[PDB]
This record gives sequence, C-alpha cells and structure tokens, in this order.
Amino acid sequence: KEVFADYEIPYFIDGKASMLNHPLIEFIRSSLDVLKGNWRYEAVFRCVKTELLFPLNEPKAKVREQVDQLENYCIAYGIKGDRWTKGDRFQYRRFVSLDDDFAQTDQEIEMENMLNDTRDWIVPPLFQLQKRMKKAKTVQEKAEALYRYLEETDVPLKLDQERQRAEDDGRIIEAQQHQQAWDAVIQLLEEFVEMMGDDEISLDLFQQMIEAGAESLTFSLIPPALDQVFVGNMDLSRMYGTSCTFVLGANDGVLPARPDENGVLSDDDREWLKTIGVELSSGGRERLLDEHFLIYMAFSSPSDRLYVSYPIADAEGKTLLPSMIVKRLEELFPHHKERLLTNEPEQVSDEEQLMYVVNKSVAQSFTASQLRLWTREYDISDVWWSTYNVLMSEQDRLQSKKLFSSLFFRNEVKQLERSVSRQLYGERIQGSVSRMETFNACPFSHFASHGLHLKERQFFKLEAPDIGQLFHSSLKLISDRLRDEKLDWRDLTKEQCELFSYDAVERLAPKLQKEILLSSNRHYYVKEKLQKIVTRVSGILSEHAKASGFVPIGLELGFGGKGPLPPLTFQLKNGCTMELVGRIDRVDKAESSKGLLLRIVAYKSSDKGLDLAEVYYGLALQMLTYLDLSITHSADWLGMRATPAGVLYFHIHDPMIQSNLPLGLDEIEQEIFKKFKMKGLLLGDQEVVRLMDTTLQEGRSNIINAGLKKDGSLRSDSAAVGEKEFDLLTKHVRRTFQEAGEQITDGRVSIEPYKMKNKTPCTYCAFKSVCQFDESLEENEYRPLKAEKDKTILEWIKKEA
Amino acid sequence: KPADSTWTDDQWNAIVSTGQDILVAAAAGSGKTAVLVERMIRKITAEENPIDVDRLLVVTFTNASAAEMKHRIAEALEKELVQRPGSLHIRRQLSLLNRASISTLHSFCLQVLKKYYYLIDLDPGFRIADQTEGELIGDEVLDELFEDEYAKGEKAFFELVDRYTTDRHDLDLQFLVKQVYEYSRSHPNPEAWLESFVHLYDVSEKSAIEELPFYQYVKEDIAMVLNGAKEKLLRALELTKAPGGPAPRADNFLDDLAQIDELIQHQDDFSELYKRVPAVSFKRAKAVKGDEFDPALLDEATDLRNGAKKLLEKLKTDYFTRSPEQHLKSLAEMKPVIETLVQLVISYGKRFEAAKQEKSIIDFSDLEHYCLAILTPSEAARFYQEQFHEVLVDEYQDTNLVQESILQLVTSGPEETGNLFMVGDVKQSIYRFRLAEPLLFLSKYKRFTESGEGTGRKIDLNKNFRSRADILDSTNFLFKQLMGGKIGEVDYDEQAELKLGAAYPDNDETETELLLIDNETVQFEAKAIAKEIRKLISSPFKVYDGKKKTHRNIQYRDIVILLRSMPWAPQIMEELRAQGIPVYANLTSGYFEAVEVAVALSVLKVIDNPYQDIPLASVLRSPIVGADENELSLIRLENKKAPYYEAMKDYLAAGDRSDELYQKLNTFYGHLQKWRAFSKNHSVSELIWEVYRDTKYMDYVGGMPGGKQRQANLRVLYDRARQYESTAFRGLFRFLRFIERMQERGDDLGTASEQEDVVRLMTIHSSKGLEFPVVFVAGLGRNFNMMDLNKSYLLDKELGFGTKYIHPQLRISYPTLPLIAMKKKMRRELLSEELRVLYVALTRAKEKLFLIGSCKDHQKQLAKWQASASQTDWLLPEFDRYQARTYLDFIGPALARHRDLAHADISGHPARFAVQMIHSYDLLSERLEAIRRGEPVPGSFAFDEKAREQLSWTYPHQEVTQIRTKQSVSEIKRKLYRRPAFMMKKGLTAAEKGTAMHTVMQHIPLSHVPSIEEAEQTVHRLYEKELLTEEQKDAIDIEEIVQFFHTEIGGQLIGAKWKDREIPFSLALPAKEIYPDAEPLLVQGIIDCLYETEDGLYLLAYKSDRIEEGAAPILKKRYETQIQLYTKAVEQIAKTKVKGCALYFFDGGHILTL
DNA sequence: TCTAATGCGAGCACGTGCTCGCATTAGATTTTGTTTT
Ligand code: SF4
Repeated sequence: KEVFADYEIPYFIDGKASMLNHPLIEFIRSSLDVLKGNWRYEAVFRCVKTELLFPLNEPKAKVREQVDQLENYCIAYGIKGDRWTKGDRFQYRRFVSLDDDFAQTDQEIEMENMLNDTRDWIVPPLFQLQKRMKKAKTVQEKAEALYRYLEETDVPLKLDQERQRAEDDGRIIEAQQHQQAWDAVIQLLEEFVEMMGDDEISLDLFQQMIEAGAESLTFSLIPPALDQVFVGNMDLSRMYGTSCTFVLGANDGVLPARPDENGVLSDDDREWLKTIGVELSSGGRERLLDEHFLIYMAFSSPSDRLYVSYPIADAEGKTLLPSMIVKRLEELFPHHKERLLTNEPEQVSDEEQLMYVVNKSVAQSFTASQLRLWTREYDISDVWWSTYNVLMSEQDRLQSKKLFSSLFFRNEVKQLERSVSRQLYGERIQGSVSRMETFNACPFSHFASHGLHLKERQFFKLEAPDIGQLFHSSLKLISDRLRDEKLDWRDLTKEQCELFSYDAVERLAPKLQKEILLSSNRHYYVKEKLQKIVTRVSGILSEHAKASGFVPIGLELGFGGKGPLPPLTFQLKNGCTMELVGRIDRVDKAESSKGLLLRIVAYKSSDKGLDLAEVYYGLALQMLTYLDLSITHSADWLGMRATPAGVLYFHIHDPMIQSNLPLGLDEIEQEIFKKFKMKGLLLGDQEVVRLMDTTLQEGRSNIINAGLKKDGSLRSDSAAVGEKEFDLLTKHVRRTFQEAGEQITDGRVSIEPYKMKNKTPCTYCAFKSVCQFDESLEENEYRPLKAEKDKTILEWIKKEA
Repeated sequence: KPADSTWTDDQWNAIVSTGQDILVAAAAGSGKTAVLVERMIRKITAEENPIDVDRLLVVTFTNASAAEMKHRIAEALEKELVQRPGSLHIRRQLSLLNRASISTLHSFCLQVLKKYYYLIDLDPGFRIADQTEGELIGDEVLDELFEDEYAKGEKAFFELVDRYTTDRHDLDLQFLVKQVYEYSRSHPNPEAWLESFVHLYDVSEKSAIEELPFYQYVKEDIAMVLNGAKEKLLRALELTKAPGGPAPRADNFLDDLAQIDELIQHQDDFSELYKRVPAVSFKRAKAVKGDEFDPALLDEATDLRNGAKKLLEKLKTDYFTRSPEQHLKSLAEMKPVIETLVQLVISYGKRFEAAKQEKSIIDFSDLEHYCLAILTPSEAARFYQEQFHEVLVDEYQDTNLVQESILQLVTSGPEETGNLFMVGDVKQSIYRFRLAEPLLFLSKYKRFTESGEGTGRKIDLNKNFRSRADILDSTNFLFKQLMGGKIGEVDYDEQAELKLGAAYPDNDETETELLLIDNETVQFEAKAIAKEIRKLISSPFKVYDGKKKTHRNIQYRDIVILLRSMPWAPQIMEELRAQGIPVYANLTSGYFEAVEVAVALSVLKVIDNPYQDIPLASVLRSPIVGADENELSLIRLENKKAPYYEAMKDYLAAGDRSDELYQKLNTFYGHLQKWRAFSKNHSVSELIWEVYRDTKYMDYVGGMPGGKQRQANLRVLYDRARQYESTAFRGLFRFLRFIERMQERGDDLGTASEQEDVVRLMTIHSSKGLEFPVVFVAGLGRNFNMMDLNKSYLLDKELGFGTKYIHPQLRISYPTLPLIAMKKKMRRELLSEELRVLYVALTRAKEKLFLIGSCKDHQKQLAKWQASASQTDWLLPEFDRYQARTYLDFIGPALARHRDLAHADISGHPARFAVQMIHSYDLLSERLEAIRRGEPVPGSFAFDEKAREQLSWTYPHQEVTQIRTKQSVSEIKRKLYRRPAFMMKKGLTAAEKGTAMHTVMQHIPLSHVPSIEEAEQTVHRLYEKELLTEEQKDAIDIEEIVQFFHTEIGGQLIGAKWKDREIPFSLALPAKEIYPDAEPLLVQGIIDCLYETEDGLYLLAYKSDRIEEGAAPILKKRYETQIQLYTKAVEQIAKTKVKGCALYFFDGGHILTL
C-alpha cells in the first residue's frame, strides 16, 4: 500500500480491510473497557480521543485542545475510577508548596472551570452507560443499553459529518466506510440478540463476544477499476490475459508453505478416517504436494514476462533463505542472470540506477543518499547528478534545497541576540545557585530551563525532590514546636521524637504531590517509612545537640525576596543586574577564642561530601555561597564579624548497619549513630573541632570528619582547611557567578556538557530530545574535566588570584 | 556395520551406532553437523528398510542450525536421487522434508500446544506474547498483588517488606519477587522447588553444620584457603633457603605454618575451627639486619606472610566471628520470612498465569511448561514416542531441566535401550546465566561407557578439521593448565584435547601474539589493534582455502574482533573507522538514545498531546521545522506563563505571513492538525509513514553523517509499530504508552551489512558456531563481572534461596552461612563459565590468534605471573585460578612457564607465542558549495535527457485508473443510518411491499387475464413455496394486481409472440459517455419485462412509487436515464430495436410511455 | 560495592627503633541473550 502510493502505482488488493482502526469500533470497545476496568486512565481517553464523545457542532480543534489539558491534568493527579463519577469538582492549582497555602489565581479558576467543563460533557454519557449496564441482565437489554449509548451521543450524525468532510476532500472511499461501520455494528447487535437475546449474560462475556465479533468485521472489497495492478494470492486469486506476473517471497517455508494442520482433526485422524471411508478435507502432506501445482499455475500465468523474487532478510534482520524453486529455476535456466534489488543504488549498474528516478519524491529521497555517499569520497553515478540538476531546474526547488541541507548539517547553536536575550531573561536576573550550577554544567540546559521554560509532563508519582521537601518542612515544623514549648533538641526523649516526627509528617502529607501518600495503601506505608526516617533523624539531631557547641540561628533562612537577609547583587557589562535569592538550610553560631564562628549545615539525601573539583567547575556552589552570605552579613544581621567554621552535609536516612560482629544494643546504637557522621569541610584548627564535638578528647570523631592527636593538633585525615582556603574558595564562587551571569546575558546557549569521573549531567537531564546531542556528529563533544586532588584545585584558584 | 569413506572411526561410531542413548562429545572444529546429517541420511536413504523423515525429531539451539540441517539433508537427498532416480521413496522424502520435525525445542513445544490445547487450560488460538508485553503484564499484576497485601496488612508481609526494601520505597522487594519467580521457572516443578526453600532454614541448635547440604561448599572453601595459606608460606620458607633470602625469619614462618597445619587437621570440624581460627596470631616478624640479604626478596617474603594473614582474617570474618550455634539460631530466625516470601511468589505466579490466560497469552517459559503439562507419560506422550523413531539434540550442554524433562519424555524406552541421540561439548557451555545445566551433559558423560554394553554410548570426536596446528596447540597448552578441578569442572586430558586434522601449508606469521599495554585504555587498545590489522593488510597475508587449495590475500572479511562485552565496541569502531578500517557491529540496545528516534518519537508525542513542551521544542528545533534558538525564544516571548504550544499558536495568531518563522510554525501547524485527524482514522504505522513523507525526515537523515544507520533506525520504528498492532492493537495512545512503559522500566531494542570487506566486532558468545582466519580478543586486561555476588540475597539451583540476617527494628544485618556458601559456589561456577567463554574465543579461529590486554606496570605483573607459575605439575594451582578476576590472570601464568616468555615437557609443547610489551606512548569544493547554494552543478551529464524525460513523464491513461469498472443504474443517474431490528415496529416497509408486489408481477401467469381468485391462488402458492415471506404475504393490496391486466399495455403483454421477464444484462459503455475527459466500463441491471408483437419489441417495468397528471412529468425524468440504459442494452446487445417503453405504477394503476 | 592506600599510636624486639593493628576514606571500576507466526 505505502510503497505503491509513494511510487504512484494504482493497485487492486484482493483482500478485505479491517475495521479495528475505525473510530466507531474503537469508541465501542474502549467504552466497554471504561466500564470493565472501572474508569482507567487509558480506557477513558481512548474512549474520548475517538472524538465521538465530542460536543455536537463544536470546533474539533478547540475541543481537542481542551481534552489534552484535561489529559495532562488526569495524569498529574492520578484521576481514576469513582473520582470521575464523584460530584466533587476537579480542583486545580498551578503551584503549591507544603510550607504555605495561598488562594486561587483568576487564571487557575479559569483553567479549573475549563477542566470541569470538559469533565462535565465527557462523563455523563459514559456514566449513564454504566448505570444501565449494571442493571441490565440479559443480552438484549445490554445491547439496547449500548445502542442507546450510541444514539444519545449522536454518533450517526457525527459519522455523517465525517463522511461529508471526507467527500469534500475527495476521500470518497474513506467516506463510505463510515456507513459501513455503523451497519456492521448494528448487524452484530442484531445477530447477538437473535441468538441469545433472552439469555442472561455477564458483562465480561458480553464484552468478550462484542470484542470477538468486532475482530471479524470487514470493509466491503473496494471494486476493481479500469486500469490497476492486480495484487493477490496464489490459492484463490484468479487472473486473465496477464502480461507480466511478479512472484513474491520465494523463500523456504513460505513457498512451498508448510501447512498448519491444526483444527479438531489432526493429519493422522484425517488419514485414518480416509482409510475407513470418510472423505473430508485434505491433509498436510496433500496440501504440501498441491503447492507445486499452485506454483505451476502462478508461473504459467504471465504471457510476456515472469518475475520470481525473494528477500534474504526479514524486517528485523533475520536471515531468510531462498526456496527450492529458485534452485529449480537455476537448473532449468542455468545461464539466466540473477538480478539484485536494493535501495542502495551504488550496488547496481547505471542503467538500473536510472530506473529509480520515476518521480520527484523518490528521486529526492535517493539522490540525497547519493549526495551523502558522494561526500564520503565515492564516485557516484552521473544519473543522480543529472536528476539533481533537474530537481534544481524546475519550480519546486526550495523543498529539494532544504532536503539537501542535511549534507552540511551540524547540531549548531546560534548565539542569542542581545535584544532577544534581554527580553527573554529580563532586565534583572532573579535567580539562584541551582540555576547557576545548571548553566555551569551545560549552557543549553539552562537555555531550555530558565529560558524557554520547558516543562516535562507531570506524573502522579512520588519523586526524590518531593520527599526531600517533606524532610525539610518536617524538621522545620518540629523545630518550631520545640521553641513553642520551650524545649530544646537536648531535652527530646525517644517517645517525644516519635510523636513529634509522626505528627509533622501527618501535617505535611495531605499537601505533598497532589495527595499521593493518601491515594493508596502502598503509599500509606511509604508515609510510615518516611515517619520512621524523620523520627530517627530527630533522635540523631538530639544527640548531636548534646555534643556540639554550635547553636542553630535560623532554620530555612531565606536571603533575598521576602527573606530577612538581603540578596547578593551583581553588576554586568550588558547593564543587567543579577541578584540571587535562596534558602540556607541551617546556620549555627558558636563563641570561641577566635571570636564568633558561623557554620552552614544542609540536609542532603546523599552521603557524599563537597568536592573541590566540583566547586572549581562551578557544579557545587550551594554551601560556599551560603557561608559567604552568612559571614558577610554577620554584623548587620546577627552581631559582629564572624569566622567561617565550615560547611556540613547531613545525611537524612534510616541506616542498616552491616556488622560482622555480634553487637550489643548499645554497640548497635553507636554503629547507627556513626552513620550520621557529617561530611563537608572544616576550619583547620583544634578549637573549632572541639566546638563541633565536645565529646572528642583523643582519636576520631563520630559527628564530624576530623580527629585529634595526643598533642591536640588534628590528624591529616581531617577534612579541614585554613581560613586562607575558605576565603579563596568564596572568592572563586563569586567569580564563577560573575562570569556565568556575564555569559548568560551575552546570550551564550551552546551545547557544552561535561564528562568527569565517567559521569554526565545528560543522564539527569530531560532536554536530551531538545538538544539533540550527537557525539559522532563533529563540533559536538563533551568537556573533559580532570578530577584533580583538593590541593591541586586550591593551587589553581591561587594561581588565578 | 563397519565401512570406510573419509570418516574417522569416532565419527563412524557417531553415524552408525544404534540401540541405546548416545552422547557425542564433539570438540570445536569437529564435523558434528556433517556426521549428524550423514547419520540421518542413512536412516532416510537405506535399501533394506528405510524410514520416513517425519519419523525423526531434530532439536537445535538456533533456527539457523535447523535450516542448515534441512538444506544439507536436501543436498544429500539430491545426490541420492542422482544415483537412484527411479525410487519413489527417496523422491518422497524430499517432499516430506518441508513437513519434517526439524525445529527448535520451543517450536516443537508450540506444535504440541497447538495440537493438544484441550488437555490443559489453554486457548487454541493463543498468541506468544512479546517479552516487553508479558513483562508489562507481570508488572501490573505485581502492583495489584502488592496493593492487596498492603490492604490485608498481615504482620508477616510487613516483616518481609521491612527487610528486603529500602527506607523510602518497596521496589527492591518486587524485583526480588520477579527474580525468584523467574528462577523457579527453570525447574520442572516450580512450586515444589519454591516450597523446598524452608528446608534450608529448618534448623536448630542441635543441628550438625557439617551434615547440611550447603556446607559442602563451606568445607572445600576452608580446605582451599588454608591450603592456599600453607603454600604461600612454604614459598616463604623456600625463600629463606635462597642466598639473598632471609634465614632468621624462617622461625616465624616455621611457627605460622605449624599453626595453619593445626587448623588443617580439624578442617572437617567446624565447631573446632571456631575455637582455633580466631585464636591464631602471627608472631612479630624477626627483623633481619645486614647487607648480606636482599631488599627485594626480604620485602617479598613479608608480602607472602601478609598474604597468609589476609587469607586467615578473611576466613575468620567469613565463618568464625560468631559461634556455630549462633549461626544456626540466626538461620532459624529467618525461616518465617522465607515462608512468607515463597507464598507471595506463588501468589504472583498464579495471578500472572490467570492474567495471561485472560488475554489468551503465553510466555516462552509457558511454552515449555504447558507442553510438559500436556506430555504428563500421557496419551500425547505415547503418540510422540510412537511417531519418533529417534530424537536428535544439538548443543546438549546448554539444555535446562525443563527441556530435559521434555526430551526424556518424548523419547521412547529406558536409558539402556533409548533412542535419545545427543551431541555437544561442556568446554563450550557458555550459557549458565540463562539457567542451563552442562552438568546434565557431564553426568551422562561419566555415566556412559565407550562401548554400548548395558548402558548408553559415549563417543569422543577429537580431530579438528578446520583450524591450524598452531591454534590447537596454543589452546591445548593454555587450557591444560587452566581447565580442571573446581575452576574447569572438567579434567583437561587426552581424548579431550584438540587433535590436528587440517592439512595446512605452514606459515611463519601464524604464531599466537600477545600485546600488553602499559600506562581511555580502549583507545590505546583499539589503536594497537588497528596497527596490527593494518600491518596484516599492507603486507600481503595469505589465507588458505582448504576446499580449493588456493591462497588469497586477506580481506577485511577475514578479520574479527571478539569482546567479552559490548560497551567497548563503540570506541573501537570509532578508532578503527578513523584509521581507515571498515567495521560492522550489531547492537542489542541504545535504540532510544539515537537522536532520530527521539525526534520521531517526539513528533508522535505532539500528535498525541501537543501540550508537552519538551517533545514540541524537540520537533521545532529538529530539521523537521528548523527553528533556531532565537526563533524558539521568540515563540516564548509571545506567552511566558502558558504552555509552549499556546505560545506557538499565539505567535501564529499575531505574526505576519511575510516572516520566515511564521512560515515554519504555520506549515508545521497545518501538518500537525492533519496528523491529529489522520491518527484517529489510521493505524500507528500508517501515521509514521505519512509523517515520514510529509516531513521527508527519513530522506533528510539519510543525507547526514551515518545516514545509512539513521534511515534504518527510522525504518524499524515503522516495523515495530506494525509489530505492536498484534499486542494490544492500534492507536498512538496505546503505542506511545507501550514505548514509554518499555523505557521507564529500562527495557530497550536493537539498532537493527553482511557483505565482504567489513571487520566484524562482536561478542564471544555470538561468535559461537562461527569461524575466522584472524581473531582479535581484547579486554583481556579487564575485570570479570562479579556484580551477582553482592546483594543481600541469592538464588541457587540446588540450595535454593540464601539471604542475610536482617532485623528491621534493630537496624542490623549480617550475612548468613548458606549465603556465603552460595557466594563461593557461584563464584567458582562463574569462573568456570568464563573459562569456557575464553575457550570458544580461542577456538573460533582457523589461522592466527591475537591476544590483547592492558595493565599498569609490565615487570611487576610479570613477576606476579611468575609467582603462580612455579609448580611442576601441569595444572596451575586451583586457588590461584580461583583468585582470578581478569582474563590475563588466566593466560599469563600459563604462558610464564613456556619457552618464549619451568623445566620438563611444558617447555617443549608445540605452541608458539610472540609477546609485545607495547606502551601507551608507542601507540600514540565547487560541487559542495554548489549544492549548499541551491544552485545546480555545471557540466554535461549522459543521463540528463533521460532523467528530465522521466521526471516529466505522466501515465497516458491516468484519468481512468480511479474509475470504477462495474457501475449501477442508480449510480449512473446519481453521477441513512438505520436502527436495529429489535428497536423498530414489526416489519411492513415501503421497499418490502414494493418488492413483494414485484415478485408477484414476475411470477404471475401471462397466459390469460386472471380473476381475483386466481391471483390469490398464485400468491398462496408463492407463500407455500417460501418465495414470499409470511409478513410480505399478509400485507398486500389485491386491486392493482387486477388493474394492470385490464390495461392496454397489459393486454398487449398477454397477447404477444414472445415474452420474457427479469432479464439480467451487462452492458459495456465507452468511458466518455459518463465521464467528461478521455475503454469500456461495465453497467449491469435487471429488465423487469420484455415482449414482442407484430409491431415490434416493447419494454415493461414496474414501479411502486408514491403518487396518489402533474406527477407524470417528474416520474418521466426520475427513471429517464434508467429506461435509456435498458433500451441501449437491448438495442446494442440483441442488435434489434425497441419501439416504445412502458412503466406501470401500483399506486393507482397508472401507466406512462416513453 | 568491595579493594587498596593512608594516619598514627601501641607494644615488642634489638630506651630506641620498627613492625603491627586498627580505623577510615577514597576509589576504582563496571555483562553475557534463542526462542513463534
Ligand atoms: S542533555 Fe546533556 S547535552 Fe542535552 S542539554 Fe541536558 S545536558 Fe546539555
């Protein structure tokens, strides 16, 4: 069908098409799937997308655009089952955070109204169908309920409009099949009630028989024309006055075809029945021997020319073998040339390559391949140069030019013009550390994120960021209640930790990811898992509080925007101001001989610590930014000029210790406690280490990544650095932000991903289909980042200074 | 019977021997296929008492082998037919061969299912599901089962979940369920094997550790490491005897050794070992001061002693950190969790089978199990035993237990007198991960004798007819020191060694080469490979054609690079393609990371639901539209909050037609809307093709770098859509969901050039059964995959299910004894398989070998190899072979004793090697612009006239290719959705009554004018003849029937020379008479009546039209063209002429003439 | 996810020197694939 349509060859297929693609049959089947599966997402929108449910005399292009946004909504909110048949309106809110609660924007009300309107015209006919279907017992009243479902939705009128449109565009054969489909369905129902109309039947069996009957439905054979290529079989197909005959699929197992015996009677059954005196149909060996007569009739039919062809490989690439007939013909005609059929013209003669150019489409198709082959140092045939010149000599040449533009195609990225970038990003870039890191990893990823604002399809699925937000807000709530009851983390008992954490998660659950934790029993148990995690974390924070000299100042402290702290500000060459707002997880203060000390703690779901290489390449700029702001504003916000004590990561989890020793309960508790030993960076001195772990007298610490010798000096295993390194790192962070913001305003949006430690940011990115990155394609390569040691990094930052 | 004809005695035995089950150990290069064929031919083409082909059963691994079997048998039948042309039997076997039972075991099982569907609960029209389709069904029933279990909320279930899941989700448990179920499907009784899980955990304190099954592996492991600690210390003691060696420290050694021996004394007593092993300490090393010693050897002895320390500490942490009683208690505490797990898995199995039956669907596992259920021996089994006189099984070393239980069932007679003929080779069994059992082969090997005395026959084929002496010598030399014991599972001796049988003109460059690279590593690797290949091509290497005895210069076809894994393949392909080396390789994954596939899928997504910003942006930026970054951002500028699609529509709604970006988005928009409407009426495949032609994206990617591949990637997406149409039928909705669900669980498809002069880069596993003059095996300096032995649980064929001791409340976990046992067992089994992989790797060649690996430091690793190569006996130390994690760790030490790189015969073996210590540093237009411009190229081309003639050509008779041949009167003149029967009132419609009267008019006697009584009589007879329906007969007007025969035309009808009615006619009309522009088309109809008088020929037609003067002119034109077509038919066909036409109307009894 | 290098103190051998024993982080590295119509 597709090849002859593409090669402009009129044909007559001696076969009847199936109705399984017709909107009417799909409408019926998927409807019964809605009823059987209790309104599953798939069945519902299969039912809707057949457009037979669409409002009468309404713009199809508008209704579709409404259904689509309803679909996306149903996906994001996991709408299924009785939720469709409930009286409750589908509530919509574009953005909800579990740390607050707003009121619906007029936009959201408009959207929600549209959604509920769409639902309100989709549900009723489908609902009423379920009403009658449950109540209907016998087959007749079920078929009656189905037909009523067809008539209430004005299906005949919509089919009539469709066939009229088909006639109007000239697709008259397509127009006829609508009326054919309706007649088919009606006949099916009639026969059904004729044979079992009074019999009481189940919904499953009714659907089974409807499905079975629908599978058999056939469109009436398209009548033969005055001049067509007759394509048919070798068994029942008849011919007359045939000049040229093409024989297809001369493969082993195909021709002669191995006869499938299966039925009620096997070959041995029929054979023995034949010896008894009962004559039924033929056997396997008989119909296998008849194959030669069939091949004979097919071979003897053409008056002028006979073509016997066979493929050597199937659709997938599996080897297909020539038939016994091919070898037989090689015997009868020993010096007859075998002709090669290929879509690779360079494998046949120029005279055969000339046969390819039969029309404009296929000529363009092949000559584009030939031109690419030509670019690969191959002296392609001149016929394609001739056809090329013809394709550029007639009117429709821009189409061909566009097609041939692939010859010099590279995944290039044009730099954003100043006016375009200024309008897109804005006059003032109000961003965050996350955005800057996103740009640093890949400029194009930033262009698709904070530029084009492309949003991936939202699913009713609990992801890691959602869980992280749950943890953050939970600890926040617990902290607030702690200061409310004049309690401190030190004074928390096991019972109190459990109740506090459990209730906190209980409070945050109905606003986390469209209420997913309340949607199923499985997610209920997930909620309990999360409650256990927050519980243990609470206990660890308690123990840490009782062994640290650092007191938490502001938890979830935001800078910029509405936050207490002012935003860090940057000036650019383009004139655009660049301010970064963000939310520091935790800041701790501590008094010492060196004065005031400030440290920053961030709650991570991962254990891995800060990598100076990642900081150098601007991939990890969160902590040092938070520290920089906390130190620079320590006077106007807190008290006096403080000193960077360090940056710390806290691993929120519920660990399972894997000890090879029979441990006691106390030893187990200690082994659990040791799993929460914070990673990050510290200040290279004894006093700070003793302030972060007041229990540590000599040896290693179970809270911080540092140790002590007999002297009092920290060991080399300690992840600590001098104040020089800290200030140097912060300056490096500032320079990264400045340069990044500069390149952003300049319009740099090139595709430049990195590859460090066999890791690519492309794996976590959703813009893979947008960037269309191709490493084989030149000008498109990763950025190899040497993973050097910390001292080498700091030496680089020093040489840059 | 004995006879001679170019066969060997062993091959001869494999051909003629009959009367019992025969096992043929065919080595690599042996003519197993030729022997198998000949054996069949003799039975098929015998003179005394021949048997038909359909009385045999040939089971193969791949369909390629079955097809090859069929063709070689066919050729032999052809030869026999040349020698005896007259024979009906021999001719008949050639006809039967198409119906022969040469299949795979799966195909045979399918045949059984199709034949005996009624024995089990199966649908006769069942469909074998896609792997992805079935797995999606499994995923669904898993989620449903889990949800139900969470709903019940039983304590046992939660206990299971808390142990085998993370702290955030329960995925790992469901993966565990899937794994256990799959692993259970490899036993002839999955439920029983699952219910045997608890027997491993059914222990107490009073249980003897040494009496339990799994301890078999715990025992040997200790016996191994202790013997590995003794030898490691003996070598230290010997090193004290060396002149530069330290003499005093031998005291410490003499102490340590004494301690280890003390442990070896109590190896069988686990309880005693718990008391002794943790108490063992190595005394402080006696420092040796002086320059009379040797710093290298001094520091080496300490390394050896610390090696013993490492081994001992490893042994202690493995077994003796808790008492055997505590071990037993831990193992006993885990039992209920195991019971819950088993019942859960069983529930999943029943739910999965029920789900599959609901959709008339089976797996590939179901293919074996349903077949086995049928055969159980039952009537079917007895029939198949009756039918098959012999059963031939190839690649028997890769048969599983279910397949075996089917084979032993379809074969007739006990093992002593069975007909099961089986051929294979354990040394080539590289599929254990697919859960096949080579032990099934080996057990029958040992069970059988070289004779057929009261048992099965074993036959050994040793001669290698297809490979050079150097290859066989190298292979035998290497695997003589590697295969054997617990690492080889098979003793490598004579009658197992490869023997030369290939006549070869000797070459000097055929020696096995080893290229060791110092320091991507794959970059240096591939570059070294490229250099050797280029040297082999540049300087003429002669490949010998054994069949025609002629040397030919080596092609790229004769060079193949074999890898253990395929992630290294792309880089090697890139480097070799850069060097100028043609390379082809097949991929089983990475289809959805191809950009063209991503773009095409993005298009399908937008056609499904346009409100997806990412697939939309993908299509817009793709060559399909060609929008750049400025244009894309320009689209966003129009609307910043709304979806990207809305922003596009808004730009279209605000833009001017003079903009190029407008043209882009508009043309795409029209295309999009067309596709939206097109997808609703056509299948997915049709939509893909239509997109491909409307975008010319396939044509486009065909003209960009690697377009050959890219067009294929787009081709197989169409073919895959057609494939999916069987799974759950058509629809972009269904298709895209299926693809999305396939990817989200991590499933992939292949990127699916077999012509000469291409270098094939492929897996060693896939090279099985193939052969090449030159073989490259790289990645030999790369670690094996030991990821299987890390998780908290493990699955075993014998021991069943092992797992860590996990306590959810106490947050503690530690490995249980049977787990560690299984780890040791699975490791040495894995190592065996790997060694066999290396075997097929080396035996896939015919001329030359290329061993290539990498390392860090040459000299130190060479010393590391020398450490292992110190033993006098052939076989390398079993512990040192166990400690291997790299292929080099196998090859190296075996090569260290050799003369080229250790006295006695090992040095004199006829194997030749060439070692290269390579280092990383040593490896270190007018027409174009014409096409870019859009301008034609200048020049005189020979096909210019032809091409321009053909592109301008139009079919002469195009205007009639769409014109229907057969037409109708109503249709020519021209040139309602009905209700169901059970919804309307009882019959009696216009068409019914009209036709009912028409029947009377065409059946009423025209002899004379009938009265009312005669008319009623005719009607009654038509009622009894069943010519009239009773409802048609009940409803009839009697007046008009009388009225017609009282008319003038009626009277002329009664009185006529000749009369005829209902005369079917077909008329050929020139195309022009109906169609305006520019060959006869057919026009058929039925003339109601014709009658001839003395005046002429008159035509008559009946009409039941609604009437009751002014209606006559309308009725005249209503049937004008019809009457003209009737008259034209009579006048043209009958060559006569019609004088006057008449139409009678029932409603009133009116007649009008034309 | 398990394997190799690092830090520092303790006690044992010939008060000082040196080897061991412990505890940790980083750290490097990294699959195999028939089978049906
Ligand atoms: S995928 Fe990799 S390359 Fe494509 S955008 Fe995201 S990061 Fe840049």
